[PDB]
Amino acid sequence: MVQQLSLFGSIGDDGYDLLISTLTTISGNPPLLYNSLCTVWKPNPSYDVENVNSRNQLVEPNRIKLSKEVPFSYLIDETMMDKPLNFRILKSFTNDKIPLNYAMTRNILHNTESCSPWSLQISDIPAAGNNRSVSMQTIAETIILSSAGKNSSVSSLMNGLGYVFEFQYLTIGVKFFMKHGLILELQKIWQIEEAGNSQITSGGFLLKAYINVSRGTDIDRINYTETALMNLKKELQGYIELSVPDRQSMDSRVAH
Amino acid sequence: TVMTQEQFVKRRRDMLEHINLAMNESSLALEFVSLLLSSVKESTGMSSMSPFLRKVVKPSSLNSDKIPYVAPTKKEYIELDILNKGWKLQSLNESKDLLRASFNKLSSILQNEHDYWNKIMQSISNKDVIFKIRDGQKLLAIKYGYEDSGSTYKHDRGIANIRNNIESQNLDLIPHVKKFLRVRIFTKIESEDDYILSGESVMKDIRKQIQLLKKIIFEKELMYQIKKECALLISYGVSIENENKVIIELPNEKFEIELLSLLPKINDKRANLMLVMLRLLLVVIFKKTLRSRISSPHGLINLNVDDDILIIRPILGKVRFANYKLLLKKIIKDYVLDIVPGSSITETEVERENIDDENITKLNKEIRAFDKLLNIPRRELKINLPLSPNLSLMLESPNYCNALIHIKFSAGTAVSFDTTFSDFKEVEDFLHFIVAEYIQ
Amino acid sequence: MQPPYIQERLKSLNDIETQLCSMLQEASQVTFIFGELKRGNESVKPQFENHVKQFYERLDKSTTQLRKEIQLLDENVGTRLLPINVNKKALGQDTEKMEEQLDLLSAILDP
Amino acid sequence: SNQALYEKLEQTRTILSVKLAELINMTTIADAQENSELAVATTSVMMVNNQTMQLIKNVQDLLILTRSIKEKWLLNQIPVTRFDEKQIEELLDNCIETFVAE
Amino acid sequence: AELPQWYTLQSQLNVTLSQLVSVTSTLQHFQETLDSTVVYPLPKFPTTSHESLVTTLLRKKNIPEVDEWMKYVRETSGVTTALLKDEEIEKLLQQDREITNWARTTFRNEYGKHDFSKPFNVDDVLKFTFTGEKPII
Repeated sequence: MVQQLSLFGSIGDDGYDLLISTLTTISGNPPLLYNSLCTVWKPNPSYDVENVNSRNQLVEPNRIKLSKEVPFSYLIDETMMDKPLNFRILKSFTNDKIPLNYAMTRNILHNTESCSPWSLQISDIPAAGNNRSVSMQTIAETIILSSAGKNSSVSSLMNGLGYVFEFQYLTIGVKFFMKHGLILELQKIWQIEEAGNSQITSGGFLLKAYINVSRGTDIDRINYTETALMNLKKELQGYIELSVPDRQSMDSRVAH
Repeated sequence: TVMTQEQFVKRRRDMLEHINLAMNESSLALEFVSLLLSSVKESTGMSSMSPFLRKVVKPSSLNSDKIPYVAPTKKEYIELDILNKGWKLQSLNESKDLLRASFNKLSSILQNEHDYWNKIMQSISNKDVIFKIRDGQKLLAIKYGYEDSGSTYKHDRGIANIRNNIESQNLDLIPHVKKFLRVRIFTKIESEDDYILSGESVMKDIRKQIQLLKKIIFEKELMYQIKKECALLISYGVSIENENKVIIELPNEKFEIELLSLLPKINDKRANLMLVMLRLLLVVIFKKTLRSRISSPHGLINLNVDDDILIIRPILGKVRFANYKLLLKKIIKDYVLDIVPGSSITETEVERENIDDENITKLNKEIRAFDKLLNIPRRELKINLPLSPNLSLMLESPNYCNALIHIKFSAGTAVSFDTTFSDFKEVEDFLHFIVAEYIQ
Repeated sequence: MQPPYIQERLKSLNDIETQLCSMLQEASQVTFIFGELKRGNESVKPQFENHVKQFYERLDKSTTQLRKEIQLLDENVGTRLLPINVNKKALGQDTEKMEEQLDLLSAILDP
Repeated sequence: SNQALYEKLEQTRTILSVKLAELINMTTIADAQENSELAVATTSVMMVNNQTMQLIKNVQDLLILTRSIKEKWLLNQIPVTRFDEKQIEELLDNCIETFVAE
Repeated sequence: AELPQWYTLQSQLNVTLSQLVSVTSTLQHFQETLDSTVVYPLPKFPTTSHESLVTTLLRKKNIPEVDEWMKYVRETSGVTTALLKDEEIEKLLQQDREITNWARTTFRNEYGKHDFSKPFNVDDVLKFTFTGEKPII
């Protein structure tokens, strides 16, 4: 039952290298290029559901997401094999042009036997208590390891659990593992659609500084991670501003 | 010039007496004015009088009157004017001398500062890191420690204050003693007696000084990690003498690794080789700690002794594995080759063996470069036999300092043995039974 | 060794300190020359004019040079200076000393 | 910080421009007005103790400013193969063979 | 035995010097009616018992140090009354003030010669990330 103590921000494309150097000086760790193709599944509109659950507590339907990596050979467009996989490759990715397309993501989802590992993440709206200076969100996640059968595609498995595909996005970025377990990611996001890819983070990089805590009941750990985040904020003042994003923005519930 | 305490204290005393005289004259003027003011005010003059003046004289003790308005004459106009001209000239001369002396002293100080900054820019590279420090004076301290490059060592951080030496025309580093560790190799004479030495390793400028301090802190780190490692190897002929020297006792040799401050022998080359193996293995520890801090968010904070040090264990395992190969070859020759009417033995090396980013793949391949240095020594000795009996013995060591033998035997005249042994005396009688029961 | 821009800014600031040092020499000379022309000498009057002129032009050039030095210092806060105040880290020393022991080991193996 | 450097540099520049001119300008005689030897003495000592060494203090303060910005330029910089994998492996196995010497 | 901080000491010295200037300027503003009033003791002053006190408090003699230094600067002026006529002294002072006027207008003309951000919306991107709708542009 993890809690993400998180702050958010944004930079332009011109200040990306400056922020990379600054965070390298802060942490002592080089940035780490990463990707995660996140596929989002909403409950089936043809299925009549009940607002109640197995117990007597009434809940909203929620989009549940599946995330996994894509190999970078599938993101290299046969023109940049020579440059190594580092933070410098994110300057080329500014427009909507991404080699990973809707046909190949559909091929990945439909597995056209055994399936690749996935991470199933379910997240509610962040906490409404206006006394925490950082955004606290609750995420429950499993690791889907393998699959088999004549109906082994992960999309049809999600249909069997009752969720249909809604949208998917590929995020590519660099992260820092700085002092005392704070993960700061800096990423671009593209939405993968049959009509064509679209750069959601248009002309800039999105910043997410988060800490994962296994027990959100541990108030001492919550306060320690929060004051680590504010220490990072104080260290980053003057250059970039860290602020709490909207809970309506971070809510993943299905509206009706 | 040079200024001394006695000249300082006489200047202190004379300026104290001059300020005393100035205060005395100003107070005398003030009390004259207040005693005259009490003639017509009687209240505010009493505030500025002295207590002594109030004790001696009463207020309204003085009176003054208007003598007629007089215009001063041109003779005293020109006398005051020529006084003004001369005294302004004297003040101009004093200002000239003060400005000249200040320019000379400030020129000397700025030549010293220009030499200091030229030394800084010819001395310091951009790779080096400098920070300000107090004592309250500002000083530049260069950080040469390995703690941000893989080391986990809170006992002594690498900080050196940079100071200017005009006499040496350079910059000197003050650590906020020179001790290098060298290795003694002791061999044994063929009389079961005390060991005798047979080889040992060998023992200004800004870059040389930075490299020297980095070498001292690195080699102190090496001895501290070796001393921490040696506590778990006490049962394998490894001991610590005086917390700065370790001793490795071998059935044929003897290694003394001592850290201390301050002719061609046979084993000098081996001494230098194993010394640079020690240094490279500590570099491998630093790279593994860096790889942990890159692959995990929490990162490695402290090193486990049995899992993550591995300095003397790989080299000691390799020399003990060579000795175990010698003993296994002797046992095979005595109990198999001397029994059968002619056979041969061959040796084979058997081997058994996402996160794509430039830095982590460099770390992975740059650890796998010394993977062969850090791996378990493993070797299979297979012996051919007249016909179809086949025999092999794979010698291996899971912990670096022990020995295990996995023996594989088969025959066509049937049985199949795949057994494991922890010592050599068991292998002796097992090979004897194999060659007495099936080969012969 | 150091970047040539850092070298140029160091030499410019050292030149600035040199002009500010000779500022006091020029002021001393101006007060001196005013001294003898108040004593009564008149042949040194163009020297007085030239010394005051060179004092003021030295002040102007040094102050404008320092002004554009501060301008460059504030301008380069994003190009080649840290936008925040933080102590840097020592990196790569493990790789460099790995390289030097590889060089030493290769030297001992191959004479 | 840089606004303070702006203000200090501008104020020191203006007072250096005015100060020596005032130092020599007050060396005048009129029947501004000095009708007493006390006025003469006070103006003459305030020359040395108010104009000359305020020029000294202004030059020294600007020199402190130049050293501060020089130190800032030195400190606040941003920080900016020969051996290949088979070569390390070959050199290491040769080194191990020579070290064992069997 | 231990000196105060030099900035504070210099500030105190500057205040002392400025107050000396202020008392000199006040006395200059009252130059008349101060040379025009002479002061005598009254009978109720104890004069037999404290003649030294009344003469010390009413002395107009200043110290031999300051008188010898004024005589020194009078001698080092380079011109004196003892061997020059008053008309020559007056014309020398007139040409002297002319030279000072030239110097100050030279200062005047020399001084007059020189001069004295958001690429996108974090909320919109995260609302896409959790719901799927495009950011509004």
